[PDB]
Amino acid sequence: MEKRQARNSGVRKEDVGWWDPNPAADGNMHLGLNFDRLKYWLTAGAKPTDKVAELLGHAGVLPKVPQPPHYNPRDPKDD
Amino acid sequence: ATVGQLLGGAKTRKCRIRQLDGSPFKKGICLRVYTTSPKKPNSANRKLAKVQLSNGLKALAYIPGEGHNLQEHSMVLVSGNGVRDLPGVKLRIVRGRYDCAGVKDR
Amino acid sequence: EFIGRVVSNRMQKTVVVAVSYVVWVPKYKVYQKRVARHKARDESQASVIGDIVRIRKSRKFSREVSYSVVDTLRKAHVYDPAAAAALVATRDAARAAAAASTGRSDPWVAEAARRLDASAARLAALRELYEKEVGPGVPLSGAVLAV
RNA sequence: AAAUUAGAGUUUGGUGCUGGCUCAGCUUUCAUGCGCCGAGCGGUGGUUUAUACACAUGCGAGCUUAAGGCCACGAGUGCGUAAUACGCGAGUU
RNA sequence: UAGUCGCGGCCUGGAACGUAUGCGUGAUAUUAGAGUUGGAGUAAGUCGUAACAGGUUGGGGUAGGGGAACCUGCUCCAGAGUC
RNA sequence: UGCUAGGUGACCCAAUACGGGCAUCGGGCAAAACUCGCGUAGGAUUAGCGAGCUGGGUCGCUUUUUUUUUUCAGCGGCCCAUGGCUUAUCCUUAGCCUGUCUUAACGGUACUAGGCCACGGUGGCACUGAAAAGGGGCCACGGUUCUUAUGAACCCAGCAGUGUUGAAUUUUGGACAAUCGCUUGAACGGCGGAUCCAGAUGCUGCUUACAAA
RNA sequence: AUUGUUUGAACACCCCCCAAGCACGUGCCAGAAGGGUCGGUAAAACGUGCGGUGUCAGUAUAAAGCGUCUUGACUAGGCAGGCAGCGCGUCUGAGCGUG
Repeated sequence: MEKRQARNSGVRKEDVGWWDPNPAADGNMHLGLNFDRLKYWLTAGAKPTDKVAELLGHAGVLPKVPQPPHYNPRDPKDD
Repeated sequence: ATVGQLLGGAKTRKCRIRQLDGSPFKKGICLRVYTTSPKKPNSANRKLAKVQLSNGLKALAYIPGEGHNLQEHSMVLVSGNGVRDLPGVKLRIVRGRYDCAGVKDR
Repeated sequence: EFIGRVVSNRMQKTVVVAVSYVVWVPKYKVYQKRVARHKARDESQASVIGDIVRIRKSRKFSREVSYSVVDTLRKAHVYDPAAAAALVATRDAARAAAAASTGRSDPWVAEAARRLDASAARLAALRELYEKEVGPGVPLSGAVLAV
């Protein structure tokens, strides 16, 4: 998955990972990545996008990223 | 193996009704509303229908039910069942549609 | 790497080579033999028709010349007429000289004696080759004596 | 702990062949009648199957410090192509 | 050291070639169809005996003759009877 | 060549103290583009290929850049060797493969999603870009409208929707919140008929009597 | 955690294949059928009521693809005898080839 392909296309990348954002009864997030090619791709300069960087930091195999520079009232009812 | 058999094996995927042209149902305008006498040992005057169909070609159609109301310039829906009692005719007029509707008290 | 017979050399610095490659067909479970033709660069034009050559991929030189000749394995022996007349001279010289030296011993008896002793010298030679290779042993198998 | 072969009726005074037709199998449609349209959670699927026919109207690539800087990725169809195609396998200047 | 200098960047120029296009003149392809003929289908219009022991023993063959079924030769096959 | 991280700045912006853009360098991995080995619908009522139909030389084939060593092709012009193929050409069908259905298997054939290619009403061509055009540029065609007729404007095989034909084909819906893309150094920023959610509609898996806590 | 009781509605079929049968109606007429076909005045198929079998918010018809179909046979047909050995030979194709 480079910049060219879409989300669901056939990709040379092996895994975005075993992933399940749905909460599951306790320890609510999923099991994380399978491994050993994730470090190769992030080593090779393949970029992460914003939330995979948050998820990789949150799993603690990478350090986390601070998101907010300022606060203005976000609307939670947009959905 | 034997190389003649190796070259011995897409044909014509033949529609066994060649007037519906692979489709199940084609409409059309009835050219003539007429009856005929059938092959022995049948002798009841069966009522038929020559229809100028959707595909621009013509074939005869069996008229079912206790009478009907079809005249000249009349649209029908033609189905794919044949009537055996006269040769060469393969079409059935389904009832529950257009100017040919259902009979009274069926 | 292909090892395939030449069929054409009428052609500048380039020989047309045919190779017997066998393709599978899945329908009848039978390997069908086809032969495809390739155009290949040679450099010395030492390939007479009937030579068994080794072609290999190199840089493409043309639209359709794509391999290069590596080595000619078995040379095709060719018709030289003057050398053929020389073999006529040597061969009937050998026949007439042998019949004159031989010619009671009808000449068949002498030649068949020479072929018998030649075969005997051969059999003694390859038997001693087997003797030096194996030692004193029954000719049961060499696979037994490979231990 | 490897999960692997259904026929019958039809031809003839009858019997057996000879091959064909049909029905019972599975899958498939905004198929066509007749009948319900209680309400929710979902999967999915439409190649407007066809017309690569003609398109009313509206919207789909705009962002950003007048000016300049970035917008070939996504969506649709299969005309053409029987082979610079597509697939598979080796090596790349 | 002040008009020089400019290998190098931007600009009026001609032009082989290159569609669609025109009267000639070819190919493959399409339905319209003049117009002829054949196959098939059909309960009662109809003329003779091919066929079957089957009444001239028929026919694969190539030509002749007759309002019609057909027959005339010449080798074959017996896949017609039958002693 | 394209991305991401570094390191640099006689640059620009921000800064009660320091980070961004902007230029250049180089490490990482990467795409791209070419080449060849094979596979591939039938037709003799297609039998020779109306052609450079294949090869060799010569040039043109629009850059040097780390140590011993380094840089395709008929693509065009010219000679030239006269050969190259013979299911060769020509016709017509057809996007291709995995798929899906079935069969016990071998096989035989309409989809799912998705891989690649092709095309954008038709045909020709160029700019820029490293690489070319589905709502970018020019011309010719064919349509659709209008002119006071001289000429201009537009091209749904994008979404909804209209019309013919069809047995049959859906709502002129909401929204950037989730992705993912494009963009922007504030701002949970801006946009996206991709998508995500709702509709109509075949197939399906799965519930369904009310009352009351 | 709380309490009461219960099986709809249709469609097709009902001679054999194929599960299911009788009455009146009309008698080769109206008709049905996928095939064999049934009606030619005592219809177990067609007009209708009763009764029953399949599927069930579905059901039948129509088509289409596969199988059945060894019905293009490689697994897996054959070829005097249904249909199928070319009139015969020369024959360096391809293929099979240690006396």
